[PDB]
Amino acid sequence: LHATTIYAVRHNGKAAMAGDGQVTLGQQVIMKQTARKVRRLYEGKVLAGFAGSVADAFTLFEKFETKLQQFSGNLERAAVELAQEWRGDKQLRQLEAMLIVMDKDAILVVSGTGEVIAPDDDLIAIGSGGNYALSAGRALKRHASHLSAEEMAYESLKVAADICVFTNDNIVVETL
Amino acid sequence: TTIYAVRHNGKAAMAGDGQVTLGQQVIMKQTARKVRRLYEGKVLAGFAGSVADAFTLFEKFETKLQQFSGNLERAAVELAQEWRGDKQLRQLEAMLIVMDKDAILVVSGTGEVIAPDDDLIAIGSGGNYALSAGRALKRHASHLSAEEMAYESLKVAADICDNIVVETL
Amino acid sequence: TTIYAVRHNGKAAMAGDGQVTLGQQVIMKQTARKVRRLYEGKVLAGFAGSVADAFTLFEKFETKLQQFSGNLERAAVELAQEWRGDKQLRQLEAMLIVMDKDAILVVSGTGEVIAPDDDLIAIGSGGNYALSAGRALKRHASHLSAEEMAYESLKVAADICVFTNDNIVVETL
Repeated sequence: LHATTIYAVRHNGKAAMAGDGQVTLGQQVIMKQTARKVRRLYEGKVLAGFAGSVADAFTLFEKFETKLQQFSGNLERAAVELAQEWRGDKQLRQLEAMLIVMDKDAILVVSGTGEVIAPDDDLIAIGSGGNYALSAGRALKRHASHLSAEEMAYESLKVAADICVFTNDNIVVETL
Repeated sequence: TTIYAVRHNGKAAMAGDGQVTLGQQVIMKQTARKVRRLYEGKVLAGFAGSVADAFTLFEKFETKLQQFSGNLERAAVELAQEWRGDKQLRQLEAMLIVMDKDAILVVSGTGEVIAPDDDLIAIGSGGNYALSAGRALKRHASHLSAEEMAYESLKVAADICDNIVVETL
Repeated sequence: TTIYAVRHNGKAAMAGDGQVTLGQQVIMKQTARKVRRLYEGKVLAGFAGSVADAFTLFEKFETKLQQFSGNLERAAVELAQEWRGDKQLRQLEAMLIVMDKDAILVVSGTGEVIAPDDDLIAIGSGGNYALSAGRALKRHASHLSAEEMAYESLKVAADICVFTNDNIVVETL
């Protein structure tokens, strides 16, 4: 199962999170080409991304939004509380997929092992072509800083689309 | 077996290979295999796997529809959660189509809920062939009805991979 | 790649995608051309195999077309026996679709020359996807030309098959 590719980056006082739309089951059959797995939370102030199952993304998004309300949009505090509740859930603890959360000032990666990580260079990618978009993003962040955060999000996913068969160019960028 | 569903021009239809069954009315009725009406006849569901697992998933999805007041997406997500969490059901590779007057969704044991791009999906052995025929008809033969698209798509899939029953919602 | 040939209303067309992955899932070519016109644009040829072996088969079939001066059936038969005969081309299991004004033929390295049933034939991974869309268009959208049918049939296959892209080249007769 491949449920789209998501790339997040904070750059030049702005924040963007983009994703393609290809959903592929197995190794050969495409089921959707215009999916949108990027979800806005907390009155449009928080962008969250999960390239896993819809059943798991629904439980995690509902619990992260719940924790965001408890701590009044505190991204860091709500992420570490969701992480231990993630690890506490014995159905969600088996999940190897990671969860990206970000507001205006921070990007965080949340794991089922309870780990909360701020990624190096303020960018991270998930999904089938995530490691490809992550590589393009590190290059653009270091050698093409003239691009905006939104341009970096689209261009890195565009590179992943031209290389990965499980990633298309139906890219939608969400900006805070 | 193959199952095809499509929403087109305010009408919904789901088709599959046919059979003659006796129901509560004890009168011969030509139905579609592994295709059942649920939620007081307001939704149509189809499963490509076993007939026993089909009715197992049909009963679970109807209770979910009753829990969440007929919200197709909410009940589909909850069914996918209970699907991936069941011992015997999560091993199944066959997918389930759920469909009402407003949307079509495909639920899988992996925990996924997919809304097809153009209100059009097919499952089963010749599913991708009927999907290819349906996508061509949806774009170039939009004059056909939802029931006609269902019958014609399954006919093309049979010619490559006659007793076709189409259920109109 | 995925090649799709269609004869419709006295017109002939052949379409092919251009994605090349070389056995992995990494795309290194997106605009490959595996559908060429031979015999001064009188016949169309499509190879589903490698880009280099396609050039060898296109040239050999081009020569056989000259030596028989346009007889597709004889040129394809003599190509199949020369294909099966040569040491380095005999093991290629990818098929070659050749097509002139009147007929479609499928040449194989086994020495076999197949005359397909209907005027619709496809080869490659997403061949059955384009064939499914082709029979749908040929039955409910016959107003489309053979060129439009070839492109639209491959477009449907590109959106469903992972290893078939939408960079489609279409050649007509």
